[PDB]
Amino acid sequence: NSVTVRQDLERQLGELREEFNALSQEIAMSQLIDLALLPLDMFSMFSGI
Amino acid sequence: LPITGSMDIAYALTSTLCLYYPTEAATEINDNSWKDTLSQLFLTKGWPTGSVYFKEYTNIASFSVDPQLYCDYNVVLMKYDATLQLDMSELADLILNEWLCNPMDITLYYYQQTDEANKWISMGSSCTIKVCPLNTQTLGIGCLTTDATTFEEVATAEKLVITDVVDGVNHKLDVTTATCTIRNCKKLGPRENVAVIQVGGSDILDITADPTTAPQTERMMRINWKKWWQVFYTVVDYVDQIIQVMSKRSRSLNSAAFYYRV
Amino acid sequence: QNYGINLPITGSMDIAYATSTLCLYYPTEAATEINDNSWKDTLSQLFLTKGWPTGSVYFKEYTNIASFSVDPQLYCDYNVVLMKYDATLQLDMSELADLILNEWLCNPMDITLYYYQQTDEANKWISMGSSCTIKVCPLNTQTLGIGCLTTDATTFEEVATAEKLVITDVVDGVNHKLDVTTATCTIRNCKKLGPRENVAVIQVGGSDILDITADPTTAPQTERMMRINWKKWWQVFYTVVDYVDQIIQVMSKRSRSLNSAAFYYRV
Amino acid sequence: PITGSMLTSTLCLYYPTEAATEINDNSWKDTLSQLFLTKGWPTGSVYFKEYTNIASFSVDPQLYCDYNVVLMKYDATLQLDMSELADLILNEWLCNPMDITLYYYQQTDEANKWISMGSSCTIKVCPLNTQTLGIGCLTTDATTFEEVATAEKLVITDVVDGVNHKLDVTTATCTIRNCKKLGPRENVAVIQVGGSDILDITADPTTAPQTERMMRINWKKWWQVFYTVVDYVDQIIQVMSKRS
Amino acid sequence: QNYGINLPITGSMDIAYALTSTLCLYYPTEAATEINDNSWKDTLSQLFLTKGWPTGSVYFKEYTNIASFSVDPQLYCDYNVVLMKYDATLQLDMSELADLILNEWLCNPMDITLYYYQQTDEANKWISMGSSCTIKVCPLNTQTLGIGCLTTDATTFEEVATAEKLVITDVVDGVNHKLDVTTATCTIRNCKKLGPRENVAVIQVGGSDILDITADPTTAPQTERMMRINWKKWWQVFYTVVDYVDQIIQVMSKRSRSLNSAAFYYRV
Ligand SMILES: [Ca+2]
Ligand SMILES: [Ca+2]
Ligand SMILES: [Ca+2]
Ligand SMILES: [Ca+2]
Ligand SMILES: [Ca+2]
Ligand SMILES: [Ca+2]
Ligand SMILES: [Ca+2]
Ligand SMILES: [Ca+2]
Ligand SMILES: [Ca+2]
Ligand SMILES: [Ca+2]
Ligand SMILES: [Ca+2]
Ligand SMILES: [Ca+2]
Repeated sequence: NSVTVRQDLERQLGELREEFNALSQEIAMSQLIDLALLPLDMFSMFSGI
Repeated sequence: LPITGSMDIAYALTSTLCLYYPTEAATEINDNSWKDTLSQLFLTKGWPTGSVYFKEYTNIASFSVDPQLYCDYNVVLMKYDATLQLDMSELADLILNEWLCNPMDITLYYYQQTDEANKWISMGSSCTIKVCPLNTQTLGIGCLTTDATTFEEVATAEKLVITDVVDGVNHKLDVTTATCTIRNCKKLGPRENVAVIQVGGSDILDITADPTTAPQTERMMRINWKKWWQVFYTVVDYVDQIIQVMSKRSRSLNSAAFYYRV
Repeated sequence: QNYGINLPITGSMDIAYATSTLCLYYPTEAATEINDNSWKDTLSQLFLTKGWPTGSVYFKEYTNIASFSVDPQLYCDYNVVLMKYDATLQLDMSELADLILNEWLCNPMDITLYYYQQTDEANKWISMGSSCTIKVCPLNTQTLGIGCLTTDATTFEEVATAEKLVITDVVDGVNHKLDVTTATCTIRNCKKLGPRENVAVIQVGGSDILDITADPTTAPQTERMMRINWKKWWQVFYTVVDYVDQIIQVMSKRSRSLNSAAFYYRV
Repeated sequence: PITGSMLTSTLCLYYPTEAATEINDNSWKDTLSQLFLTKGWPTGSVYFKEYTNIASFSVDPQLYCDYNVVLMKYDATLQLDMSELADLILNEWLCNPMDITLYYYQQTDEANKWISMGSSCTIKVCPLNTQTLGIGCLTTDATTFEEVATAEKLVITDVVDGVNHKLDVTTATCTIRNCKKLGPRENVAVIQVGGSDILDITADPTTAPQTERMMRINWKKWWQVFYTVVDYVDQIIQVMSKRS
Repeated sequence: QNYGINLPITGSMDIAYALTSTLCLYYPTEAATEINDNSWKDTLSQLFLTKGWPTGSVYFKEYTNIASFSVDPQLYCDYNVVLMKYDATLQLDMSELADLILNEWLCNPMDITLYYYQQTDEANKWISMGSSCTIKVCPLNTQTLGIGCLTTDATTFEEVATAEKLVITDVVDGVNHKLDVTTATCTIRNCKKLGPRENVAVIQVGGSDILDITADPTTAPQTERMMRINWKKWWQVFYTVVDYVDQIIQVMSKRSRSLNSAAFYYRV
């Protein structure tokens, strides 16, 4: 029982993309190759998100 | 396309100038043939008769309503008033820069600003803009989308406004459309056609909404003055330098308009 | 122990390498003009888009530059101070900007007993309080006043009157007797250490008038001193929110001090 | 052609009457002399000149000193006067007489200006075409001459180069000279007491240079101003060269 | 010279390497009242000079009560020794004061009328000081609805302090709270315990050793700077302090934060 709670504003997409690109530093080649070999599917992709 | 040059090779009358000035300048000069006198002096400097066009505006605010710069080179003598710093900065940002503008229909759609180069430019007799930010579910933040009295006011009976709101959030606008029109304008770059000469106080034009930058381009000049005759003699005598400061428009094409060309 | 400050760092010229808090100090004029109960909540929501999580942006309100200059406090990692230009308060703005933007190390100054002298160009006397009235009498090598009897304060040369914040600079290497009104004022002997990247100043209105150096031959305009033309406080706040990225990029939070005081006190 | 391999000076301080009136001390000159002595200036080397106003100071300012420091109190209504005075005392000028009653004058190049001083200088100019007839004015009738100054203690008039002019200066209380700006005068430095950093010492509109000899300080007490000057005298001197 | 970085420090285990400071002594008004001598500060200064402290280096600060002293205990001094009198009914007050003056706290502001607050770590507390603090908290579930309390009505909030001059609140970590501090008199800050403050030592003059400066109930560390003595005469207490100043200083150390090598590490 209260006035509708406005959902929080999410983020600016430009800066979101900037941070996402900046995350590329924390990537290990061998482990990334293993993750690429593992076939991500509708379950595996979204299970741990 | 690529333009290849050389860094060792030695490489060894058709333009119009427009002087925009306030009414009080002519009022003080008080000589019905002062424009003809200035034309002859420009001729002495090397400008054929009729190549210089004199335009009179009454005020900065009035001139700011859809400025119409129609020469190959334009020089705007803008007087200074300590209560009009933002108005002068807005006018300088409008004319010294090139804007790609599209129409905005506030009464139907919501709008947002894509990036730092995009703003809302409102012009008319009286612009009273109020804004209300919205969230993902189209509910106002700090305002009620239906009651415009709660909106946040960013202008008040302004002849010219260059409004900049937070990017990436929808807004609902309550700009008075009867006496004002608002457009979504993206700044492309510099308009080299026009130079501004502030005839007055300090150098205060901030033509960048970014708070960290207030660049002073070569086309933003300043002169102290006590006689408009002296101001105009200065402009005529140093016309060569002003033209060297300016450059011809590089804009490919835009809406057609009248021009004063040869 | 010393974080190895004495050791060197060798970096290469080729190898590719590729919750902070934000305080906003503003005058009461801004709140009055905004005239909204939840404008702080609105600005918090808008900052959330620029990436500052809720609970990280705080808004401090001060009645005037004069009042805010009375022992200003720096609370957040990034402190942005909006200063309203007033043509009659240029020196007050300069003094406040110097105090906040530059780090200071101050020692107590018991004036009823001791003569004091400025040592180098980095030393000043910073006095703060409700009303700081300072009269200085320089002394020659014999401890006699120069143009002022030591015993009588009416002959002392006034330097400040009923000022909230004073940064007094006198001739270095000469003793002074100060008849400072200690009832409502506290005066300390300070030294300027260096810039404080924690704090940035945004001046609304005006014509770029801020000298943050005692030296008259230098009026540096650092990257943290900014100016904007203004006619609506909503427009000013939207500008700050929309460009918080640039302001933070120009600032640096490593200067965050343990205490909120504008100066480091040493007894 | 010089080839290279890769305590004896006087200082003058020019202050307005307002400073002395505020200080309200009879021996402040002696106090500042002793302070300068501590700073390293032998007694008898620092002089203090007073001027009523910027307007009155602009009437033939004489700066006899190895180093000159002019404290100029800012006023928003007098920006042009401040700029004129600053240009006149910060640049070297080679001047020649002008006899408006006998000759028509023109300005050869960008360095040529007309500098006029006196109790009250009202200058009116009539440009003449190649045929020696007024443009927008009548040579016989001076009421049609265009007015470039009015009751000014100092004026630096610039007119279009290469056109003859007939002048109607009020020579009864003014004197006008044809001057050329040879360059900078490093002997003089100006400190602007308060203001907004507004000084255009170049007649060109595209240039408003801020040389090192032009300084500005925020102020609220003239004693603080003078103490600042004394304390940082070394920097002020280093900012300017030496000559008398 | 390389401030702000952490370069490894290398030293040898087989090499032999064959006054200027300032001391501040905080005591209650009861001590001065019992001593009943005007020149007692001068006498202690002379005795400290005998022990090796140049005159003018020993400051004597007087506080009326533990409760009053707890309100912003500013100790700016190379070495600080606080003689606090034990009271059986003030164990938590003594512990709070000791924690505040013996640990380093990095504090951020708290505007409880705009934000809910959660403590993210075991080192994060809410420290509130002032004339009268009355903290009342309402934990909120993931819907921002109070748990056992009503977000709209404060009277249903759960009270964790009442007219406290100083209090260090510790709520369950990771859960949002709505606070109802009496900000009209008391200010609350979100503080994080950086570590020990070597500048300050506290001597409890009275009952047993009850101070614990750790919120964790499983540990009640008794560090070097927490000392305890029995007493019947304040003159005897001060004589003990003067005579064993060397031991006290050796137990203490210069404040790490104020060392000129802490620049860009939360001081100088
Ligand atoms: Ca509203
Ligand atoms: Ca406008
Ligand atoms: Ca924007
Ligand atoms: Ca005196
Ligand atoms: Ca002040
Ligand atoms: Ca000094
Ligand atoms: Ca003049
Ligand atoms: Ca005429
Ligand atoms: Ca000329
Ligand atoms: Ca307590
Ligand atoms: Ca309950
Ligand atoms: Ca906890």
